[PDB]
Amino acid sequence: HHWGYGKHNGPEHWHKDFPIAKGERQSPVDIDTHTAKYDPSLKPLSVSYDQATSLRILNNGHAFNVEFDDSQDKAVLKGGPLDGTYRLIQFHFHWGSLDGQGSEHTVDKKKYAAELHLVHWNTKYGDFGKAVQQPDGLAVLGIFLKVGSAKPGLQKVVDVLDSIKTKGKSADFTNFDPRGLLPESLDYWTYPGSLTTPPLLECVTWIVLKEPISVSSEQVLKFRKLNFNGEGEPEELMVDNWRPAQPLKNRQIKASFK
Ligand SMILES: NS(=O)(=O)NCC1=CS(=O)(=O)c2ccccc21
Ligand SMILES: [Zn+2]
Repeated sequence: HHWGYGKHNGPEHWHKDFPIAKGERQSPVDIDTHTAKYDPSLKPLSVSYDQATSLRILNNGHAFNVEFDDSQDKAVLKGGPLDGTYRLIQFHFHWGSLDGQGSEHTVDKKKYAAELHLVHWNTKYGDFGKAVQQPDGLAVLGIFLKVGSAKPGLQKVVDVLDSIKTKGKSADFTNFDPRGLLPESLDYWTYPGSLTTPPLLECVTWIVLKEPISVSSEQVLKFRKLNFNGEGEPEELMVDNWRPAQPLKNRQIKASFK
């Protein structure tokens, strides 16, 4: 009876095995654009992905992860609200069964069709496992996806999904350049939060880009053909693998733009 996104093991049930689900800085949250405040102390955000080395892609029964070699500073995020260097370890998406839902963060309650999470860990902690024991151990760069024109840089990902249809399957996935998933502007909102899937650890500095990327209906439709179940099991389409917005509580969301 492991956590998932169904009626019986979904978001409303997570608190039983992971009490921190009702914690003080859970994610995602709704971003009230009018209440967010421009912060002049934010340094410019630096996304340096030119040396990124992707390794493989895996369906873990919740989403699919594109994993990177994080044994050296090859793809890093720095600046903005961060102190130090954060190394890219993997990226994944959360999407819906329909275009009107799918994102985890919302903007003035508006839901996008999907959301990309590029996960990074603070290099001062030595590794991912150690970073998730720290309040500033992780930085996740979130990018909204809306349905419109196709995103060329996402097609390589789309085309390999047929090979990892079910839970547990993985495939070689080298030379994928994450720069192809970035919108033009780096304007963003930032707030302290958590992982949005169990263990829901509160170690994340969230950086959510204001500008969404556009993906085609055909690209998102292929995400929805994936399976939550393992091979040879009854088919449960992988859709709506998003956690709804959580209480903001004692937090202020800062904007990098006026
Ligand atoms: N939506 S989210 O971004 O909070 N989730 C990310 C996540 C959760 S994890 O601890 O399974 C893990 C292991 C390795 C790399 C990333 C992750
Ligand atoms: Zn995520």
